[PDB]
Amino acid sequence: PRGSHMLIIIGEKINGTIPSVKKAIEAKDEKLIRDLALRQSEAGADYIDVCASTSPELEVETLQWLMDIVQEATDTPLCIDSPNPRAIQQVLLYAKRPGLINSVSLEGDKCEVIFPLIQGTSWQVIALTCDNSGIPQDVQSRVEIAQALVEKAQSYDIAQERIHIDPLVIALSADNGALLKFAEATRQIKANYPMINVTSGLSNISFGMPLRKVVNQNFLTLAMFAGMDSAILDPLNRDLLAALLATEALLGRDKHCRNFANAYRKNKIGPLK
Amino acid sequence: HMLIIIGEKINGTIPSVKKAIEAKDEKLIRDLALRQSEAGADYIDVCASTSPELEVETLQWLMDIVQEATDTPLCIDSPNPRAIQQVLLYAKRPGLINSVSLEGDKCEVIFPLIQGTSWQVIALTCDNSGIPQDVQSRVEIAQALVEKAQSYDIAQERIHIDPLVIALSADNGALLKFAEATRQIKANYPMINVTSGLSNISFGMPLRKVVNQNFLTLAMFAGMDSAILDPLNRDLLAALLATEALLGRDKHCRNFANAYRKNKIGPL
Repeated sequence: PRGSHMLIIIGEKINGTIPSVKKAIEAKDEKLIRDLALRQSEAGADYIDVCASTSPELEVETLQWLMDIVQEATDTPLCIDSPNPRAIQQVLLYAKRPGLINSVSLEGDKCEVIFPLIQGTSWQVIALTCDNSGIPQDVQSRVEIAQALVEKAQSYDIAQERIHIDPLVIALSADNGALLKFAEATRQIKANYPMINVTSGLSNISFGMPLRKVVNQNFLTLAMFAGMDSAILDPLNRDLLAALLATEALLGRDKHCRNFANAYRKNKIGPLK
Repeated sequence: HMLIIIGEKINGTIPSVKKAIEAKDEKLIRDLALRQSEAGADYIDVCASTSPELEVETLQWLMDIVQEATDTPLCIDSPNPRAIQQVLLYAKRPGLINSVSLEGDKCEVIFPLIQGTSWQVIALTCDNSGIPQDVQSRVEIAQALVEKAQSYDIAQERIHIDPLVIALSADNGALLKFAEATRQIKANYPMINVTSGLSNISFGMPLRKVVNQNFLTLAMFAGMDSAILDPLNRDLLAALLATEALLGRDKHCRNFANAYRKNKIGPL
């Protein structure tokens, strides 16, 4: 298919919601963070997500700390993850090179703050298909919100190719059509905007189910075949990485299956040696 | 509809099974039969894979032992239409035949036997020249099979067309071509079944089990209706059941939650 490319990976591990990362933040233990940055970059991450998950008054200093330790360790660009657009505004200048912003939506002033910040730069943006009413109730509302986001971005000269639209997959336990609806939203959005990226996290699909890792991995395989361009995930999860690379090969994107053969040769997938 | 599972383990190419048939170890065969049905098989494949002169007696033995253990119907697997003729009457109930194609006299022998019965048939998209070289030739051979079948009043519902997936390591469009053939076949014949084995996709690759499992997920999304597989592989069965839920076929994710409670999937 026109415009096929390897899945863009956003490495999720440097997030203060994870207890081990929360403690390293408290200590200014540069070592655990450096290491997460290195190992994710070595596993093929394209971006390193940084999320403070602290009290609001320590968020700006914590992001700045996480940013500095990541960038001392690796040139793989940052994904600045904050729910507070002001925090993103106050840390963007600490990045050595343009990356990804996680995220805007039509809620509040998210677009009004972040779009002028990245206008005229090569920063990219995740855009969630939700607004002041919360999570939309059907496919068509997601597609319409997508259109609204793209049009507001364009008013700041931000091209479709810089936007990763997240159409907000539902828990399969709450709606058995969750993936089917994800694929249909994806189809409509990419038809309207051929140069845009569609993105997702992998874990919301499996809430309320057992063996969540298994459900997440099959979601990833199917979402990829449905047209997903990027995802936020854990590239150090060796079974997930094996699924990801197997699917790439199966979708015809890994010439002679070399990438898969290698990751097997170098022991990055398969039984741990 | 839920993926139809043809349980592949009772096959004399597997050294423990070849041993069992030489020893007449009934217990091993009955165990494979029963556990495969418990794991959700809709059919139990039996394949002698002996010399041609012992094939008919070996199938008859396998069929007798399997049917002592389970009421799940048989899939009689032979490349010799005469062996299938000579054992069909040993089945207590109609099952599946694996397989016919346009080669030789496969259809001319097997279709009169199953005319007027409820036996189903696997039909491979190949002919006397061997494996087709493209998607269109597979699609045309499927149409030729359906027409031949219809001349014997065999409805589309009874047919499982196998469009013969090639190795991904030989052709990096293998899955994409399988999906396109499946799509066109199902478009032309919405009531037909599409079927495949899983192993051929992964020949020549490392971690074949991972490749095979991702193939199954993708193939299901493309419209595959049945597959010949090992339902005793707990990773593959978890993948299979997760994909059924993901494709909206498992009301309230019940079968998946059950299989995890009844410990058919997940950590032993």
